[PDB]
Parts: sequence; structure tokens; C-alpha cells
Amino acid sequence: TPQNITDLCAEYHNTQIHTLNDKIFSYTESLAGKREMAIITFKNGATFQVEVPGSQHIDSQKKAIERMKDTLRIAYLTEAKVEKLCVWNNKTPHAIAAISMAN
Amino acid sequence: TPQNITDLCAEYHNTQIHTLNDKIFSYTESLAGKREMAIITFKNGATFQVEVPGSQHIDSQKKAIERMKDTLRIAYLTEAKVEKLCVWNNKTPHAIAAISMAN
Amino acid sequence: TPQNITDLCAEYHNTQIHTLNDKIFSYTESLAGKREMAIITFKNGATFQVEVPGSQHIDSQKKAIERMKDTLRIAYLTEAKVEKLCVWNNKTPHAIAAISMAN
Amino acid sequence: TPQNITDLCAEYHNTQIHTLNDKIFSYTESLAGKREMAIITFKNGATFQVEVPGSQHIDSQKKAIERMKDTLRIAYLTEAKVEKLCVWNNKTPHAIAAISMAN
Amino acid sequence: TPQNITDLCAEYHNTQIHTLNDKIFSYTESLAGKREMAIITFKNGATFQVEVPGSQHIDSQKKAIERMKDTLRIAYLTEAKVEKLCVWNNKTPHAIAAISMAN
Amino acid sequence: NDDKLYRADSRPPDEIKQSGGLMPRGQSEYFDRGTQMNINLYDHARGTQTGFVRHDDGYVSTSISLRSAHLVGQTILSGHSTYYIYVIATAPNMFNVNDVLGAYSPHPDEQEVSALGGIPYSQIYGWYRVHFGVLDEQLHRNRGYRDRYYSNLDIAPAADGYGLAGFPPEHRAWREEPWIHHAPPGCGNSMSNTCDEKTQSLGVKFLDEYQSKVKRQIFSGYQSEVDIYNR
Ligand SMILES: *O[C@@H]1[C@H](O)[C@@H](O)[C@H](O)O[C@]1(*)CO
Ligand SMILES: *O[C]1[C@@](*)([O])[C@@](*)(O*)[C]([C][O])[O@@](*)(*)C1(*)(*)O*
Ligand SMILES: *O[C]1[C]([C](*)[O])O(*)[C](O*)[C@](*)([O])[C@@]1(*)[O]
Ligand SMILES: *O[C]1[C]([O])[C]([O])[C@@](*)([O])[C]([C][O])O1*
Ligand SMILES: OC[C@H]1O[C@@H](O)[C@H](O)[C@@H](O)[C@H]1O
Ligand SMILES: OC[C@H]1O[C@@H](O)[C@H](O)[C@@H](O)[C@H]1O
Ligand code: NA
Repeated sequence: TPQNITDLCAEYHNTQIHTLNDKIFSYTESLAGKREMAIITFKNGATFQVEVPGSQHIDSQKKAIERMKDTLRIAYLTEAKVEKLCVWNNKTPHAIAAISMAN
Repeated sequence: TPQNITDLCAEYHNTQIHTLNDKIFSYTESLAGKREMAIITFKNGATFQVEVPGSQHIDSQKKAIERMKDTLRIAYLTEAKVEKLCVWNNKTPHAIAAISMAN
Repeated sequence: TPQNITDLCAEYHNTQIHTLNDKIFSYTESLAGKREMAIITFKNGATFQVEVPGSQHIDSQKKAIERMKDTLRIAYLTEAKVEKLCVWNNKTPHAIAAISMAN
Repeated sequence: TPQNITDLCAEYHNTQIHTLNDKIFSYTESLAGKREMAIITFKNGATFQVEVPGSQHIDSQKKAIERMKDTLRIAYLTEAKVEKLCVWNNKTPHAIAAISMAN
Repeated sequence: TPQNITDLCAEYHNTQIHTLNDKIFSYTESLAGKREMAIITFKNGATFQVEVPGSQHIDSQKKAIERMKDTLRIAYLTEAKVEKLCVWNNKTPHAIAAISMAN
Repeated sequence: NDDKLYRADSRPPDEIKQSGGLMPRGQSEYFDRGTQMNINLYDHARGTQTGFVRHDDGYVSTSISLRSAHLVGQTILSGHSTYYIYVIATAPNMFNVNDVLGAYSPHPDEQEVSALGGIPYSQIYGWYRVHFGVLDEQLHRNRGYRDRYYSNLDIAPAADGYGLAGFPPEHRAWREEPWIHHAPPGCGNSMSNTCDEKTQSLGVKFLDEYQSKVKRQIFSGYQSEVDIYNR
């Protein structure tokens, strides 16, 4: 069991860490059919998604996808510093797997 | 996969972008039967709905509709600046498909 | 489709608008069997309930009842000015059907 | 239907009102097996539980138990004044039936 | 029924108390398959997890796991002081079973 | 109402955000009262300003206009190549020093309004930049500000402050109107140091109660609602 986001990310193929240490610049959310997703950006232009739930996801991930959109919305609205994202880099934009917050 | 609200909005028929760059002026919410919905206005008079869940929607949108109402409520209460709304223009008031917050 | 709470309240029999333009004075919540409900008051003593779910409520209203309890709790805490309530007056306390918040 | 917590509480056997008019001093929460519950204390040492769900509860109370734990958590964090609690006194610590917040 | 986190923790063989009297230094959340979990750290380096749900958990604990991740997120963002944690210590990082918050 | 107050300060916006607002001397964080702080208005008001606009003894000063704040700023901070003027909402943590201290106000010309415990971030509307004493007149808005909450609030009335005036225990004020009607136990009234200890405890109690109000307004919106039926 990893103790931090970097070691967690290392357990998975096709992932990488982005170190941001900054607040989210924009938060976008959609209920449109087949695009039920969120998108965040940072002031350097880096862009990330929480993917539409699909067949690549197992059942245990469906509650966690919902939690992650909750987390990103509140981080955005409270200007909370995002330390790192773990993302899958075989998607465009890169798809979030995990977030860490700290100062 | 789109990277922003404008490109997402362009994938659907009967949709358009409104650019508010302002906080929500009013928030209204109903639990009356067949009018389980939310209504927002802006100080320029523009009015928008989150539609009652209905036969036009697919299963994947049900959770997203509930999330959008949650997002508009907290946006109203924290006076967050709404950048853009993607709406369906074949409903009156126009029906929200997506929201972006920046600044 | 209504564009405000007055027009929405007008669609339903046995309703009335109350215009409060004030924050909620008290919030009460119960989990006791057959009294799973909320009650709010204003400083003039006006008292309103969110009703216990029952046969008067269609399935689509169950989640909206839960949402309304959420809305009143956070409105209370943030001291948000309630503009108007739409209530049914064939109950005591009057039963909330919809809420608007502005100013 | 009662108009207030005092009247609601008189509808039930084995109950009493505690008048606190104070913020919560401590908030405790557990996911340990057979002890999925919350405990609150006030600075005067009065201690109260939200009971573990069990066969004393009817199905309609299940959602209300969860809401009450959400209410106590946010009340604690916001330092909101608790006016009164309605409790069952045939449990140790006394078991919360209802809460009022004012002032 | 216990009246505090110390007495609750003493009811299980594989748990211990940690006394922190400090706010959470970092909060990490993952939706990655088989690692649907949260991790928190304090400034002295103490690290704790909310475990992925699994066969060691009874059905009653499933909802409480979800609640505890919400609790840690809002505790982190509000910088609320954590008093004590009860944790399972046959796991690495130690796995949170209960939390108490007080000043 | 929506009136604003103004304060010159060399501490930049990022320090303010990290501290949770504009802090009195010796406090690093608004809500964290893990460290000792003397709270006394009179002492605050008679303190000298040596490269810091008055912020001692548990209060933080503001001016009633931008012009006044700028003037104050030139006098104290002219050795800095950059400083800020913070624009601040009125709320009941603010006291009109002349009104509360009356004839004993030590610098009445300044027309000070002072915030007990400092100014939380949410109360800060925005900030101007001052370069080489020259006011840059662009206003930078704070996303953390809450307009509906603060525009519905005003400064504290003087009568909420008389009891916190903090005059010496045997000062004539404690036997004159109005302060006589609000004197802490021991002030102009057998253990030594009662007046000082009660002045301090009344200040701490005020700030505890005020901070509760701020937590309620701000932390309330960190509440994320959960789908209870699904769970
Ligand atoms: O209701 C939306 C839109 O107005 C309609 O044309 C389409 O059929 O469904 C949309 C909801 O997904
Ligand atoms: O062993 C095990 C541990 O680790 C934990 O997980 C618990 C929870 O409840 O279970 C068992 O004990
Ligand atoms: O969708 C991502 C993850 C999420 O669990 O699943 C993998 O299979 C994919 O490669 C990645 O894009
Ligand atoms: O009535 C029973 C018990 O006697 C009380 O102490 C509570 O546990 C209630 C909860 O509805 O159930
Ligand atoms: O849908 C809720 C409403 O249902 C009606 O049948 C009832 O008369 C109203 O008081 C209200 O309860
Ligand atoms: O500080 C010493 C003084 O203290 C006062 O309380 C007293 O009235 C005076 O007579 C004098 O004793
Ligand atoms: Na004001």
C-alpha cells in the first residue's frame, strides 16, 4: 500500500505525475449525454479531465469518480493549492487518477 | 474528447454559449411534482434552468443533473464568477448542458 | 416552463407565496420514526416544514425532498437571504414546495 | 405535525429535551465494525450519540440517520450554536432524535 | 456503548490510539482501480489511510468508509485540529477506524 | 452597508492568504490561537509606528479613506519600494477608536478604525499597489471576499467597545460616563491584577465569538452534499 501519490502512480502503466503546486484556474462540468465529465486547467494552460465513466472502469471506481469531481469543484472554489496530479497519459487531455493537496 | 466548454458545446445540435463573467443573481429550487428543477438568473436578466429529468435524458445523465444543481447552489452561495454556460436553445428558459467557472 | 417561483407556484392548487426577504432564524431536523422532517422559522415566528415523505409524493420528488433539506441547512448556516417561499397551505406548518434566494 | 422540537419530542416515550445553547466541543466518528456511529460532547461534559443503525429503526429512518451525522459534522466545524437536542434516555449515552439550531 | 474514541478503540484488539492535536498537513485521494483510497499526513511525517473496501469489511462499514473520506477532506480544507485517531495497526500505513476533533 | 476601510501594509497578498488575513503583531494565523497575544485597544492606539502601520496589542488599524491610508503609508513605509493598500469591508470586529476612547484617544487626528484580532481574508475586498510612494490606482479583487455577507454588516457601535477600552486600572475614565457603565471587574472597582486579567479575558472571549461567526460564514460552503439514497 503506497504512502504517497508518487508511489501509487508507480503501480500503474501509462501514468505520470504532474507537479503543480498551484490553485486551479478553471473548472468546467458537463451533463450532456456521453460527455458527463469535468475539466480543470491551471494558469500555465495544463488541462486535465475526469473521464466519462465507461467500460475501462471497474465497479469499485464508480463512487470514486463521483468523489473526485466533488473534490475538484471544492478545491477550485476555495482556491486550495494542488500539489500533484497522477494522470493517465494515454488520454487527451490527460485523465486524473489521483490528487494530492498540501502547502 | 473536448478540452473546453466551447468545443464541447459545438458537438451538440440546438446548443449555444452564453458568456456571463458574473456571479449568479438568484437561485430557485423546486420539489413540486413534475417541477423538480432549478432556475438561475443573472443581473442582466438572463434566466436558465436545469431541466426536470425526463424521457429525453439517458441513464448516464441522471447523476450529472443532480451534480449540476449542487454546483449552481454552491456557486450562488459563494458568489463564484460564472464564465460561460452551454445551453440548449430549444427550451424556455434555456436549459443548462455545461458550466465553466474562471476568475 | 416557469421562469420564477411566483409563476411556478401559480401552476399548483392550494399553494401561496410568502415573501420573507430575510435569513432563516432557526433550523430543526428530526430522525424520529414517522417524523423524518425539517422545520425552519423566521424571526417573526413564521414556521415552515419539509414534509415527511409519503403517499402525496411521487417517486421523482423523493430526491428533491432530500435536496431541499440540504438547501435549507446550508442557507441557515450561511445566513443567505430567502426571497420567497412557495408553500402548500393545506398543512400546518405550511409545507415548502419551492424556495428562491436573492440579495 | 409538530411546530417545534419540544412538541415533536413529547410525541415519543423515553425522550427528553436538553437545552444547550452552545457550540459542539468535540466531534467523533467511527467506521469500526458494529460501531458505525458519531459521538458529540459539549464543554459542560454532556455527551450524545447518533446510534448505530439497527432493528429498532424503521426503513424511513435510515436516510435520516445519515443526514444527522452530516449535520453534526458541519455544525461542529462551523462552531454553530446548538439550541436544543431531543434524545432517547433509555440509552447510554443519550441517543439523538432531533436537533435545533438558532442564534 | 463507548462515550469517547479512547474507550471505543479499547474494544478492538488490532487498534491503537494516536494523539495528534494538529491539523492535517496533506490530503491525497485516488480513483485508480484497486486503489480507491485516501491518505493523510501530518507535519511530523505520521501517515494514515482510509482503506479500499474489501472482504474484511462488513456491509454496515461500507457507508462509513465513504463518510470518513468526506470527513478527512473537509477537515483538511478547514484546517480543523485533529485530536486523536483510532487506527488498525496490522496495516501500513495505519488504517483509520475513528477520528476525534476538538480544540 | 457596503462602506470600505483602507490600510497600508508591506506584507504582500500571498503572505495575507497564507496567514488567513491581515494579522496583529506576533500572530501567524487568524484562527490559530496557540500563541499568546495581549489584547488592549488603548495600548494599541498609543503604540508607535516604526515601519509598521499600527498593529500591536491585538488590533490592526484601518483608515476611513484611500487618501488617508496613502498618507499614512508615505509616513511609515516610504523605505519600501513596494507596498499595498488593502480595501476592507466594514464588520462588527471593527471599532472607531476616537468613539471608544473619547477624550483620551491618543491620536484623534488619525480617525482610526481598528479590527480586534486582525482582518480575515474573506473581509478583504481587494488591494492597490504603491510603488516608490506612488499609488497605482488599479484595484485587484480578492476571490475570497463575500459581498452579500459583508455589505449587510457595519462596524461595531462604540458601546460594544467601551468595556474593552483597556484604560489603566485606576484611570479616571473608569469612573466617568460612558465607561463607568461597562467597566470590567477590578477596573475602578484580594488578588492583584484583576482589571488587566479581565480586560484580556473579555478581549479573548470577543475574538472567540467573532471567529465562530467567520468560521460559520466561510466553512459552511466546504460542505459537499452526498447522494444519501445511493448511499
Ligand atoms: O433536453 C436536451 C435537449 O433540449 C434535447 O434536444 C435532447 O433531446 O436532450 C437533451 C438532454 O440530454
Ligand atoms: O485485520 C483487519 C484490519 O486490518 C481492518 O481492515 C479491520 C477493519 O474493520 O478488519 C480486520 O480486522
Ligand atoms: O481509463 C484509464 C484507466 C482508469 O482505470 O484505465 C486504463 O485501462 C486506461 O488505460 C486509462 O486510460
Ligand atoms: O425506540 C427505540 C429505542 O427505545 C430508543 O432508545 C431509540 O433507539 C429509538 C430509535 O428510533 O428506538
Ligand atoms: O406533493 C406534495 C403535495 O401533495 C399534495 O397532494 C398535498 O395536498 C400537498 O400538501 C403536498 O403534500
Ligand atoms: O494603585 C493604587 C490605588 O488603587 C486604587 O484602587 C485605590 O482607590 C487608591 O486609593 C490606590 O490604593
Ligand atoms: Na459592511
